[PDB]
Amino acid sequence: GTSLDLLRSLPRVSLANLKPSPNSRKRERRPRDRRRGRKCGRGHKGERQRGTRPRLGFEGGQTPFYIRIPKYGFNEGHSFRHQYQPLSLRRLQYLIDLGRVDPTQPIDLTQLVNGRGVTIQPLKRDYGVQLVEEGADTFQAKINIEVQLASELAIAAIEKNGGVVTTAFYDPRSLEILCKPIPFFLRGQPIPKRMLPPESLVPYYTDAKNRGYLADPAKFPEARLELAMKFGYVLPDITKDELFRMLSARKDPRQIFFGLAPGWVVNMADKKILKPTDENLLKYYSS
Amino acid sequence: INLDGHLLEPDAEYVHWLLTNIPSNRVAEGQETCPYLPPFPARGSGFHRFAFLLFKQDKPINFSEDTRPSPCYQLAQRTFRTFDFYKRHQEAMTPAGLAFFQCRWDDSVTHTFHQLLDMREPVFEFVRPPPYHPKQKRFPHEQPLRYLDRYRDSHEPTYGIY
Amino acid sequence: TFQSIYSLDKLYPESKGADTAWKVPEHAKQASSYIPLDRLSISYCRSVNSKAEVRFHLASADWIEEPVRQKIALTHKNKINKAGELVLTSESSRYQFRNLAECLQKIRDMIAEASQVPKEPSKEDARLQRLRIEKMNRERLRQK
Amino acid sequence: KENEAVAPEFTNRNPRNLELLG
Amino acid sequence: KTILVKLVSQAGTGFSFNHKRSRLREKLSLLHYDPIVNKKVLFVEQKKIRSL
Amino acid sequence: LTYCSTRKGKRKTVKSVVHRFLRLHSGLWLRRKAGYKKKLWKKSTARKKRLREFVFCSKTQSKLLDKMTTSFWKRRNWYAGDPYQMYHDRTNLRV
RNA sequence: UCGGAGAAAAUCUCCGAAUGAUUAUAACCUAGACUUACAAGUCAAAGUAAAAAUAUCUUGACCCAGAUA
Ligand SMILES: [Mg+2]
Ligand SMILES: [Mg+2]
Ligand SMILES: [Mg+2]
Ligand SMILES: [Mg+2]
Repeated sequence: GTSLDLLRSLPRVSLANLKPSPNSRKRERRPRDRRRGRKCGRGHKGERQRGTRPRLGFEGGQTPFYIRIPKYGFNEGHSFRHQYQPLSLRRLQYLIDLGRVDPTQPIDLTQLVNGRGVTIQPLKRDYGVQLVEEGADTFQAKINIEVQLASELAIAAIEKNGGVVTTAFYDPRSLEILCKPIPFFLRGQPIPKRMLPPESLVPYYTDAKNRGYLADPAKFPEARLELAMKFGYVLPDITKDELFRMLSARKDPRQIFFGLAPGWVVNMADKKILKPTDENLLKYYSS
Repeated sequence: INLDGHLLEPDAEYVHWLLTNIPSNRVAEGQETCPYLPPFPARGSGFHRFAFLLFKQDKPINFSEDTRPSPCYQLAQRTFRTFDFYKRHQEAMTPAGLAFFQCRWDDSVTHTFHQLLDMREPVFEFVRPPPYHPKQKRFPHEQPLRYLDRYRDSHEPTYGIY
Repeated sequence: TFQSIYSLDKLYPESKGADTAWKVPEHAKQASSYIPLDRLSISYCRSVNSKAEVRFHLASADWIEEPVRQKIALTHKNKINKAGELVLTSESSRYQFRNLAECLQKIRDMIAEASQVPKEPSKEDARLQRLRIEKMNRERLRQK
Repeated sequence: KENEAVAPEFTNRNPRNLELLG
Repeated sequence: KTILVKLVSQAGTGFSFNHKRSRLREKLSLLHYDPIVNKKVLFVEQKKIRSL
Repeated sequence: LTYCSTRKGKRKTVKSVVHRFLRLHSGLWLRRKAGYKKKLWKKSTARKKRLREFVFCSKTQSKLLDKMTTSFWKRRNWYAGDPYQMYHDRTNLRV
């Protein structure tokens, strides 16, 4: 460019020629000159001038504002409430379009996080992803996806195209392994089991209408049909579809990863998977 | 005349039918400048007022410029304004009689719009102005939680970048 | 494939088939007043809410039984176009999926209310009183 | 069709229109 | 002089509201709107809350 | 207020704010009305209705509460079925 | 501490309230405003619900303890 041609003429760049970007630094003012010296910006003698004014929120001796308001449980149990990151079909379509979420294979929270499509924070009480209806009208992809929460309209968009959506619960410990699997294989521990939902969440994940992972499989076809009629689309028979096996693939309710059983150890250095043989240890994991 | 009508033009009034040169009481002898159209008040447009007015005819005048092609089903042509018409013939026309009724919409109106008017019937609804709200503030001090609902457009959640 | 005591096969022994959930229900396009989607023509006009229009010819349509058709035409004449098609629309959401849903649902209600006789007249709303009172005056004057 | 032309806003002039509507 | 009483609905609901009576006047009873029942029902005095 | 803590070197939240006010992500704060549970027998019906409401805070009050709480209380929280889901953003605000 | 009257709104001149009895039992919800440092305090269309519209006349925060459901 023309800028580089200017460098050719100009003298060498060196440590003696450096300069910061203009206005990059403000100048700090010492209390030395008459303008900023003398009383030094503090005012005439007094409590605020000696530096001993009362604490923040003190109002000179009347009951402060933040003390005379009734105490109310807006934030009770905030640290215990569950948080589900929202994923919109617009974001899902956009990720697929640019190749960042491969639709050929099943989509699980690992793949979504692995494609920088969602950011999961188990420390801040993230327990998964909830599918968001936004973008349903323009959603034209056939995919198999597992999400901890889903909405009635969000499910309809996935299924109408012939995809599969199932809702699966991951416990706080399992989610952290799911989100960052490799920073776990490096520890050297065996893969833990996946714990069942708490009593409060059991109804949601055992219900077909929500596509629960613990729900009765025989009851799905009725649920799929009713949703199709309500939203005015024809339910597509996915058994005929060539990639039916991939669409129907589902991990065991006590399994975190698709091809890895609980209890195995992943020797990444040697590209091996140590597996136990003991009976009590195999009964513990297979339970 | 219907006074209030002419969907397109506000200051207008259709002529349902004009008999001219009516000699004496008898009316069958009048020149049928315009055939009879059935009332066609649009749905949800309120009470249209129709009036029957009679002028005293001094001398026989041919109203050729006022004659209409019979049958006239090109509603657009029925556009008419008395003042201009009366002014033309004010010398020989002086009103002497009145009779007016007001009518709402009815199923026959749908028949008129379709069968002979040969167009889709218009539907009108009474629309009020939106309620007044003072300009929204960043900090609605001392206002209840309902304040934020007053200024929202969509009743459904949005998720933006998520 | 790894299996555990909580695998779906063990939890639900009867439905052990691989394709049990992914089959399509046999029949079920006849019961529950199934609406044939093919017959209806659905158009989306983006009015912000995406308006949805479901238009079909009431009389020609055969999926609706003839007795219902006559009742629907009389009761809902205002929604019938000059072509004879029944035009119903909704503009209550930003999602066409939802918009179409009420359109389809409204059809179902029409059939039911036309299928089921509404014997109850209910209480007379003030609008009905105004209509009745003004109607009565017409007869008195019309007595000529 | 020239017949189909309709103004977006109606201008019902009948003085007793709104009163009769209530 | 007067007392604060608790009139309790006799419609079988637990709805109650507080009223004032004169220590001399007999025990109170009134017809009042019960939101749970959405009807007017008798409220009869059951307990005193304080002496006001 | 504790500006620099002995152990962690950070500011500290004033847990009297956390137990009285709700902060919407847009920047607003909700509170109750003082006295809404007191002497209800001698308060007028209109007065009681005003007391029951959730109310907003002024600009200076919000500025104070922002000083008294840490960043963790200002993050965006994705609660399933949240009853304040729609009140965390401002719409049609030109000002 | 607050309210009523005069000076006439700065300090002065006077009376009262920390309620009282009556009662139709006086709901929920929600535009726009008054007042106001904050806090507290006023008025209220529309809609719905009860009934067959009406409450008439003249005041103490937070915390913390209670009571019943
Ligand atoms: Mg310095
Ligand atoms: Mg996050
Ligand atoms: Mg205030
Ligand atoms: Mg009212």
